[PDB]
Amino acid sequence: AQNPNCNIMIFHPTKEEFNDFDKYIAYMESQGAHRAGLAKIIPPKEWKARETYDNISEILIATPLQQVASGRAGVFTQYHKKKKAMTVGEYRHLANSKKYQTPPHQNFEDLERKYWKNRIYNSPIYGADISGSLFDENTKQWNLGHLGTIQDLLEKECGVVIEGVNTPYLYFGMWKTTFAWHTEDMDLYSINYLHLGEPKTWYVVPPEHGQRLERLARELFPGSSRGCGAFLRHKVALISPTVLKENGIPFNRITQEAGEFMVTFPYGYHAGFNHGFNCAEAINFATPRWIDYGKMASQCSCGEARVTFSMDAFVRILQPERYDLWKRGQD
Ligand SMILES: O=C(O)CNC(=O)C(=O)O
Ligand SMILES: [Mg+2]
Ligand code: NI
Ligand SMILES: [Zn+2]
Repeated sequence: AQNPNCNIMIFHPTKEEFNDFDKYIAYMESQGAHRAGLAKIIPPKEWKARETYDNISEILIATPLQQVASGRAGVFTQYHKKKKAMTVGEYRHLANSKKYQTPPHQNFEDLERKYWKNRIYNSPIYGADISGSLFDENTKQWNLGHLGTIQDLLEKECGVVIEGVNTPYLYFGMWKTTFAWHTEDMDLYSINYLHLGEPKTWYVVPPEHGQRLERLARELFPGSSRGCGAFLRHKVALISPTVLKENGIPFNRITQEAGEFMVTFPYGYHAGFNHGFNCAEAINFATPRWIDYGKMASQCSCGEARVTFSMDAFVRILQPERYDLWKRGQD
């Protein structure tokens, strides 16, 4: 069995290997990458996403989200308070202001320590989930707006034609902006490209151990767990590495820098934080190996998780027994 300790693997494809996206995902899996839940892909030196980032300031963040924490430093929830619209140029200035800028630090480890110590005492503002793309239309390799769609994959594998579309999303971050512990909708893959700016630190639980994280989460968030049998789908709970280690939960960590891709694998729980002003682009995708994970994915039916139009067909076709209850939660 490849990668039996479930370590995060890092890949350096050549320009030739960067042509066929599906083939390279399958290659990574042949080497055991999926066992970690997360892999890093460093593009060949010949590749670029676009020519420059000098002309992005007029992009609108229609609903910036202020991430307000409750709990203790290693075990907290966050809620998202909606703020007035602002442009990327206004948001970058805000990120760099004395109130929100990254503190002086020695290295990534020192900054990680400061994050876990101090996150709860601040409320950073995240420009998340903005439909759009920063890949040049002429970039033919690993262009996240030109991937094969999940609807087409389900059709190729299972024969059923379904409605829905699959497009990328932009994330504009600042120091302390946080992504809570989650797997993807329908336990899909995700791919994330850090276009510019400061790093993003990730934490991940191997898919084979995801239920250990869930059991801890039910212990640590007992009211939430009573409210919903899949409350991590709400994407609001944080647990620190120190707490994970105290409770024996298997995980790994890695820092992504500008110019790097990360791939999350089906049912790989992940969480993390941004180091300073940055911009990422991400999208969900599927492969043939995903289908069995989609069929078994948990679902939130309490009303909180509320998701895209395109998840309807996935539930309807892969999970017909669950469909009626899930759809009630949507309405
Ligand atoms: O970058 C973020 O805020 C969150 N991204 C992801 O969870 C992802 O790419 O799957
Ligand atoms: Mg612009
Ligand atoms: Ni994710
Ligand atoms: Zn729920």
